[PDB]
Amino acid sequence: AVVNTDDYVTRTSIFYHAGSSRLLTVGDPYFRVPAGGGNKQDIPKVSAYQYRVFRVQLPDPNKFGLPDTSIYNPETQRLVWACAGVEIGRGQPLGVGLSGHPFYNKLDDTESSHAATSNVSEDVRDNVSVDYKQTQLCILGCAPAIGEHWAKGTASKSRPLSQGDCPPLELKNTVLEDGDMVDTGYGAMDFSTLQDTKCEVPLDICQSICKYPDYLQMSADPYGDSMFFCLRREQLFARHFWNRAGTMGDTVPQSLYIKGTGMRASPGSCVYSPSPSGSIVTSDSQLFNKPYWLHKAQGHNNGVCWHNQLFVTVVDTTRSTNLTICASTQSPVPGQYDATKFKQYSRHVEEYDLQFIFQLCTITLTADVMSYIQSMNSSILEDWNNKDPYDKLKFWNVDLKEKFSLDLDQYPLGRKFLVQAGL
Amino acid sequence: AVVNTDDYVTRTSIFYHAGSSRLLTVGDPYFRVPAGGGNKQDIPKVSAYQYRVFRVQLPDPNKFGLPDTSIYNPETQRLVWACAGVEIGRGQPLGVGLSGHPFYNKLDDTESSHAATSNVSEDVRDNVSVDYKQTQLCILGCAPAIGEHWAKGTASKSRPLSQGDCPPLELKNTVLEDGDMVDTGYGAMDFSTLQDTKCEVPLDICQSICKYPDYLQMSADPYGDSMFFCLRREQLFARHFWNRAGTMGDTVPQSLYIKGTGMRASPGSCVYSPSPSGSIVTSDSQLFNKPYWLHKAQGHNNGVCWHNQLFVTVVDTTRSTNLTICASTQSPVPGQYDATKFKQYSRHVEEYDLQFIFQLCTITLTADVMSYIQSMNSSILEDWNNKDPYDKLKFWNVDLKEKFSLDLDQYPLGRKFLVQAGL
Amino acid sequence: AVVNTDDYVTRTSIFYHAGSSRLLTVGDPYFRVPAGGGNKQDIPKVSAYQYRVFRVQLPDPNKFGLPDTSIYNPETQRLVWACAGVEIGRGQPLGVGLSGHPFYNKLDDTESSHAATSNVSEDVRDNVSVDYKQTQLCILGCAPAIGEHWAKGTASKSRPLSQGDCPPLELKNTVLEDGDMVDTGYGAMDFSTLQDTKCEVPLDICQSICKYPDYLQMSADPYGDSMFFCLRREQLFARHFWNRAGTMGDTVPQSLYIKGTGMRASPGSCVYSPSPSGSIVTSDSQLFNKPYWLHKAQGHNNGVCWHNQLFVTVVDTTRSTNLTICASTQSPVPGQYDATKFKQYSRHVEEYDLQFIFQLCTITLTADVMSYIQSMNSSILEDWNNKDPYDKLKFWNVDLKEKFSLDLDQYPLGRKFLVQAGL
Amino acid sequence: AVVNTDDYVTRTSIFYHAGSSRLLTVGDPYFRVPAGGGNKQDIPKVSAYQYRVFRVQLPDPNKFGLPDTSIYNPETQRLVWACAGVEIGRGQPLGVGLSGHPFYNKLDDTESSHAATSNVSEDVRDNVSVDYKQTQLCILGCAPAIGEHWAKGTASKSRPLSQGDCPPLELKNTVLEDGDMVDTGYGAMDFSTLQDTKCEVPLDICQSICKYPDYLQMSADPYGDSMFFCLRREQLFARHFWNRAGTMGDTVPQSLYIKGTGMRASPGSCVYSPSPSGSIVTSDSQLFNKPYWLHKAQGHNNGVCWHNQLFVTVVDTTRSTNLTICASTQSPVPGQYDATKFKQYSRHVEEYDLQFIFQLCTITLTADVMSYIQSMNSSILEDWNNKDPYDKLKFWNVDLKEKFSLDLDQYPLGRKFLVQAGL
Repeated sequence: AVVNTDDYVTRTSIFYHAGSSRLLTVGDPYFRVPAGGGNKQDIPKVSAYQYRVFRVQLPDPNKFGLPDTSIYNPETQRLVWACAGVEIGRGQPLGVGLSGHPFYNKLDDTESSHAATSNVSEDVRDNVSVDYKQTQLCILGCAPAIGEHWAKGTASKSRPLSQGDCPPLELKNTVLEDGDMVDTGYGAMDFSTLQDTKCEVPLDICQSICKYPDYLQMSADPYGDSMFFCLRREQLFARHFWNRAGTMGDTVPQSLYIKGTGMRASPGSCVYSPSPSGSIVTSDSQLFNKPYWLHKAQGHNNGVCWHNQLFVTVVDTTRSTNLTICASTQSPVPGQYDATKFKQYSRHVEEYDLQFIFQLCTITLTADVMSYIQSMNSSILEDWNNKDPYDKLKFWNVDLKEKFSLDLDQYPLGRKFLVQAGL
Repeated sequence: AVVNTDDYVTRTSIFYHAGSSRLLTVGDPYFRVPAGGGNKQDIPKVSAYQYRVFRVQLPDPNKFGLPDTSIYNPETQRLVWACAGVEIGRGQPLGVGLSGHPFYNKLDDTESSHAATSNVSEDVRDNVSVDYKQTQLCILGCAPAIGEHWAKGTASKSRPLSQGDCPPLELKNTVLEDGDMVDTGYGAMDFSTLQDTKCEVPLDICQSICKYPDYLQMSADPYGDSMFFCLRREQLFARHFWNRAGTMGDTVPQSLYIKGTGMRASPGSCVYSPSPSGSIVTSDSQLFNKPYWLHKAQGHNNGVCWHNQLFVTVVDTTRSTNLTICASTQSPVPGQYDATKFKQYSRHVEEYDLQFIFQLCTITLTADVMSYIQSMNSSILEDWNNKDPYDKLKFWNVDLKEKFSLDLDQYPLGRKFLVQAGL
Repeated sequence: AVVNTDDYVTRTSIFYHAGSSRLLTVGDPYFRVPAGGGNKQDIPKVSAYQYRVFRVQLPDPNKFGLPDTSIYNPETQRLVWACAGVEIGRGQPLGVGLSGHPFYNKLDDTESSHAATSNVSEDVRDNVSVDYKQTQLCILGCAPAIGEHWAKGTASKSRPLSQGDCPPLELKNTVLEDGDMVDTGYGAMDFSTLQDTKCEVPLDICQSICKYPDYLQMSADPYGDSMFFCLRREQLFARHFWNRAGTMGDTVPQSLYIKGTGMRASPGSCVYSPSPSGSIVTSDSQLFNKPYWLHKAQGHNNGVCWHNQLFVTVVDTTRSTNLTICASTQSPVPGQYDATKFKQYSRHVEEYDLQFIFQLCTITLTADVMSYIQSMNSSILEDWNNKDPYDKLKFWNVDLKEKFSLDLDQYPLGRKFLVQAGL
Repeated sequence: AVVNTDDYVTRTSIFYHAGSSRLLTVGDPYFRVPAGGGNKQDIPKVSAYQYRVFRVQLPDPNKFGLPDTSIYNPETQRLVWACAGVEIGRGQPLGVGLSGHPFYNKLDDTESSHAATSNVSEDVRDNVSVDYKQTQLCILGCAPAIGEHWAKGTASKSRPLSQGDCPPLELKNTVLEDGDMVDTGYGAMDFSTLQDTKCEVPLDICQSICKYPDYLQMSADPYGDSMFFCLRREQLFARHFWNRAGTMGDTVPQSLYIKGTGMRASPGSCVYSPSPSGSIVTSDSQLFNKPYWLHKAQGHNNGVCWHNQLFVTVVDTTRSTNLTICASTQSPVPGQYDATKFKQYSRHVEEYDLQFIFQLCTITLTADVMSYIQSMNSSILEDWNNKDPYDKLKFWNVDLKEKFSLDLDQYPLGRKFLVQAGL
């Protein structure tokens, strides 16, 4: 049996505030631009449609200088940091931005085509763009969060798969790392392994894997270190309705229609998919830039930051305006306009700021307490006397060991916290 | 340690009302028209998409005639104005207006073009207009507010930049001055220096700089003189999707598609940008014409107007109707219509009215108090016994020195203030 | 010093109800049809986009017969009616209607034209219609309400203005009379004097003045007789984006673009203006048909109806369905359809009903009281012992001298008033 | 003086529940199909846009069997039924459905026609449809509700009207009977007499009369029997904008425009009308399927059902899906598709269910009581000891005489009724 941390973790009345300076990043919104071809050094893929996963490093409160080192007895107890308040701050202005593909596989308009449409002869790909579904989410935990997505199932050795037949889908769980993409409205899947074409969705996801947090799985998590705070708000609508070019894998039953003559004798493409679009983006339904205080978590772990770590996963597509930058080829910049004589670039910016209020806690080490903590996560006891299990995954590392302060009064979130408290 | 003003600044029970008469201004909404053409004396650029910054000049409460000069002792103390209520009034009726450019760089409609598109030949710029993002914001402080935008980063000496290459962006902090443009939906940047074409965005920001208030930075500001009241509401959505004409700066990765034959053998314009548009503008979500009382500021300055100044920054696009004015060339105005024979003009108007309720305040000057005010901002002690740090910036000056009154009962916000106070 | 009427006006516990029968009016919605050409007597211009100013004549309470004439002493006091309850009842069903111009000066669609466009040769005017911005407002006072609008400023003698040049605008206050146009979405101005074309806006405002209540000025009014109850709610959005034909007044600066060759060598029309449209009209946001009780007015006059007058200003575009009526030229009405053989008419209807609850009040005339009422409005004392200052202006006159009743229980608003009262 | 029924009618603690089984009806949505042409017996016109007026027949509480007939004294007093709760249940799923006309008189698109339009030659009428305005209303009383609508005013003898001229409109009051049409967006008028064309509006109101509840008249009604419970919710917007073909009746003033040359020398159609459309229909705004309890009526009659009758008026366009039914001409249904070989039909269904809770009441007959009931409606006293005054009008007759039950516990509305009562 797993137990509420309030049972073995005593809270003190000591609170510190801690905050990243100003995280910022800019890059190409669609893909990375390999280093120095034009100008030195790689241009990262910075998209508004990708998870930002910050791994916040807290100072180990045991090897740390307390206001008073007579809060506990270093002989029978240890110290943990407990999260009590957060505010993901967000930088640029609200905005919208498109994503597109030079050869999007769009047969024709099946929304209300004037009449029939083109021949399914051969390359009828068109250049299209689309504003993706709108999403905002934010998760906190002392272990990275989990997402799910569909992938191409492992080919059975008993029944092999002839090339061209449709593979079986399998749901995969995986850790959400900084930089993975979100569901933009074409589902959470592995586009790179499930669509051979490379042209069924916009360039920024075309060869990527769109994951969606596996809320179900993380709620069930027995310990709940995965998420102890969860905020989500998404919305979207079908803007346009389209056909997919190609031969039909699954043949349309004959019992569902009546044959015609000519090109109407046999059914056309029946694989539809609409372009998504989130509608209005408004500051009414802004989820961030407000402080939220977590008083009692959902899971058994009540915001206790084991290992003095804390993961912050964020998705915010409400600020996705893509800057268009164009320079000319000629130096003097001729009084005569010539398209060719200008180079067009696209860049996306992202600006966060993280703020927190952490509460000092004590853990009294006794027989069963240690045996429990033993079962739960042996490494916990180990650091209190190395190889980290997250050393393979990408995260945006934010070190806050040199950032804790005791006068909450001097910081925004801190003053906010002091109000909410009474004094 | 910075301290709350409520520690060293005593509040009296004296309240004054004060108010600009009626500020008004009219002009061309897209650019200024200089001295000459048929009109003597220059016509200003008056658009809704520009910050209005008012520098409100308050009377020096020391050199002032009190209703009783026995509220303080002019030997040990000094007087300061604290702000306690505001109402920014707005004048014309709600409405909407367009911004266009004669030669917008719009390649083609990548939302759902009927089919393929025109040739990347050479001059395909079209005349387009767009209703910008809708924004309302308002900020008060006793120091001008700060804004942020992207600019062309300084060219390194170690590694110069071949012409044509895309430059590095750099976020710049800058004071918001009356007249700067706001984010209209194509992001906050310096379009004059980042887009060589001069045809990427509407005439009115085409050669300008769109700043957005740096809310993050201002909150973090230690003294909190930049803003001690903040109100914002923006909203927008993507109306149309378009390509940008020109050669692509960053080349589209080969692994992101499959080649075709002919014009489909190489990828088209991959730099997308949608025309923005704030949707319905309704009185329901109006932010102004309502009195708001500031009881406890967010930062450590609690609405103390040091130097008997106060800056009111404001953006409000909810009333951007542009009047169309046309005069004929002939005097009798012939009964035969002929386009050429009429001259079309475009004008915009803007009407504000500021009202405040100020509370008289005392500072007892003590050793530490002065050494504190000293460290905070020496000039404050100076004026109690010149060159102003803001004489280089543009502001709309509103002088209120001859407008303070004691009978609040005589004025709208005044009577409203009395209610809220109970009596 | 101006004073709250509560200080010199005592309230009784006597309440009367009063209501117009059922005001009603039908007419052509775009312009007046000169008397008797086809059929005897003028057809008035009845539109939903014109203000309706009702001048309600209440009985003189002094020369009136009270339930008990011992409520006051006619030797030291006088009687005034205080408003305490209103219900502007609206008749027809909610609906929408268009307004257009046979020759709207709409160059071309700068929203997203397929491409380039027609030639600025000559008369390209097309027949367009449009649903105006949606507005609902209601103002009570004992004086007509004030409107603002932009007019052609007076031509200076020192600096005359060459024909063709753009005149200067001047904001003009005026009284709002029954029948003036409201802002329909093209701004509040005098189209007849500012647009020589007579084809910039739809027929019904084409040659008229659109005014907008000058809320700013009325709140500032010292006595507050202009409006002591105010309800507004407007909303609208840009449906289409257009050019204006004509030659450009202000020349587009060269630094705002790059010249091209051919038609692209010289910028086209840069005078844009969108067709407005109020979106959905729903009963959810209906302002009227609901009783509103004024408990404490905004200004100093707390709904005291001096002169036993009360002006009711109302704009309501939520009900603007224009009936289409067509009669044939032939009597038998042939079984063969022929356009020319039918005449098409357009008629708009308007149905009001005003209800009120009034409270009898007494003013004890003493020295100062009289000298005050004297300064305020000398004519107040004169009627208590002629030429009316409003006899030039047009109002919808509603006589209610024969309509006050004491048994509020017998009328809708009355009963409602009784409920709110407790009993 | 009229008096609140609560003064002369005493309420018992007896309650009954009563409910129509399940009203149902199907038919052609646009017009009735005369009897047995193809298959025996008329196919009614059942549309979602017509009023359903249920005339609920109650049992006579006097000639009834009571649970105890010593509730009153049959010699001095009588029994009446008072309504105390209602629920109008609605059957099918929510949905939207069109109405059109094979020859709609729509000249051309005046919203934003690409350029100049077709020739006003002859017959340019087009097959259009339209989703009507969305309305929901409901009214209860113990007399039929009253509706208003515009009609062709009676032609004066003094000034006869030459054929072709526009007649005068008159507002007519009339009993809303089951089957009359509601305002669908083209106003409340008698289209059959005011539009000679027979093609200015959809087939289903084209030759009919659209009525709109006269809520003003009904409130004012002294006794209040017409409506003692009222619920409405409507909404709509203008989808498209159109011209009307025909010769203009009223000629457009010359001072409202400037002549052009050719086809622009003379104004075209200036009679505009938009096609209505109720926007989204959702279950959030649903009016019905909820119980509403009437605790105190608006008028003087407080739910008393004189004559043991009760009229339910209802309009609900939220469920207007019209089923499309097609059968083939051939028996086997060949596997080659041929349009002509199938017959298309259109059928609309409507499913209601009426539930009430009635309260038994007593009237003690005294002198004034009778004389009052005598003045109010003599016939009330008559039945307590024939020709009904509503024998000419159409209603949907719901006989509940055999449906009253004492154990509210056993029926839905009854259980809800108990809850609201406490026990």
